[PDB]
Formats: sequence, C-alpha cells, structure tokens
Amino acid sequence: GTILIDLSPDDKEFQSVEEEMQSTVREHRDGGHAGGIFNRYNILKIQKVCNKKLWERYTHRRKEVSEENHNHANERMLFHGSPFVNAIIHKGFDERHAYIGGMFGAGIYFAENSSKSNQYVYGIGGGTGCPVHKDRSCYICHRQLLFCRVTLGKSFLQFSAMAHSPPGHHSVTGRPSVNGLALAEYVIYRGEQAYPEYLITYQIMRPE
Ligand SMILES: Cc1cc(NCCc2ccc(Cl)cc2)c2nncn2n1
Ligand code: NA
Ligand SMILES: [Zn+2]
Repeated sequence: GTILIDLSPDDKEFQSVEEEMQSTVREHRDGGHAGGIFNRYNILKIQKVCNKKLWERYTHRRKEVSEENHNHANERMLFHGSPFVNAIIHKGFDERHAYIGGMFGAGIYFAENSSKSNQYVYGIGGGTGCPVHKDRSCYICHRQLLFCRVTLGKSFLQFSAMAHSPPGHHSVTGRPSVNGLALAEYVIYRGEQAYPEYLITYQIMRPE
C-alpha cells in the first residue's frame, strides 16, 4: 500500500526537511569510523511516504498515548538510519527493526542528529560500509535515511555518556551527559509509535 511522492526542491516542505538534515550534522567521537568523514550532505531526493494502513496504525497508538498523558502525544520529528529502510517504508516499524544491543535495551532508536542516524545506514557501527566499495566513508554510493514522526508520550529520562518501556512511560530519552554538542536520542518499544514520513536519499560530502 505504500506510495512514494517526490518533493520538488522548490517546495517549502523539501526545503524544511533538508534544513533539518544539514543543520543537525555534528562531529562524532569515532572520528568518522562508523558514518564517514563529512560536514554536510548532497541531498539527491526527498520523498513523502504515504501508506494509509500504516498511518492509521500510527494515529490509533498516538491517541492511546495522548489519553494516557494528559492529551499530549509528545510527538517529535526524528531521524532513523537502517539497512532495512525498504522494509520499513512498506510494512512499518516492527520487532525486526529493533537494535537488540542498544544502550537502552532492545528497541527502535531515533536521533535528533541526522549524522547519528547516518552511522547506522550500513549496519550497527556502520557494518562493512557501502555494499559496492565496502567503505563506511563512501562518497559515491547513495545512502538513505528516514525522517519520522515519533510519539514519545511520557519519556523516561536517562542521563548518559522487543523490550518494554519503563513502567508508566512510553519511551526512553538518552540525554547527552559528557559531549556538550550531541543532541538527544530516543527509543520506542512499539513499532506503531513511529511513522516513516520522509525518505531522504543522499551522499555524504568529502570536506574540502
Ligand atoms: C543506536 C541507534 C540505532 C539506529 N538504527 C539501528 C538500525 C539497525 C537495526 C538493526 C540492525 Cl541488525 C542493524 C541496524 C539509529 N537510527 N537513528 C539513530 N539510531 N541510533
Ligand atoms: Na511500551
Ligand atoms: Zn560505495
């Protein structure tokens, strides 16, 4: 049921999604090991992901969360990076998209920093990099990220350097506690709490 609609670069919606992508790049403590070395992206395409069944599944769960949290879904737009982007946009987030070994347990992880999500496009730790050149810093190969609508509800705050949310919570927030420039990361434990709104196709750009 999924259809992908291309956004024009002239469309204010393309422009606002690109700006979120570029402006949330940071440097990473791995010196670029996982995601590559870059300060910005070449955005090749932004597509809107339309699936009525998946949207309705999202909004049903969103209303449930809202009603459990004083009518406040605490909805965010966050990035997700995964080698499984094609399954996600066709069948929704589910248990197969969980990061079993994550710092906050087996859940589906999202980031404010697009460059954090970029570290996961080719697998955990960047895997072996692009399939064509086996390069985690490949500047040729097209990469994809999702920019997603995520319901956090009441989020459990973790200060830090398939499972369940903590009792009475709907998500977990990983607050950055040493790296002063890192933005927050978030984990949900139910696939229905996220909708993959935008598919962004890009390259990382080699710094000059
Ligand atoms: C920590 C973390 C993980 C992400 N994706 C994991 C995708 C995945 C899931 C399962 C296997 Cl096996 C490989 C890759 C992610 N995206 N944006 C921010 N994060 N943060
Ligand atoms: Na939960
Ligand atoms: Zn490559």
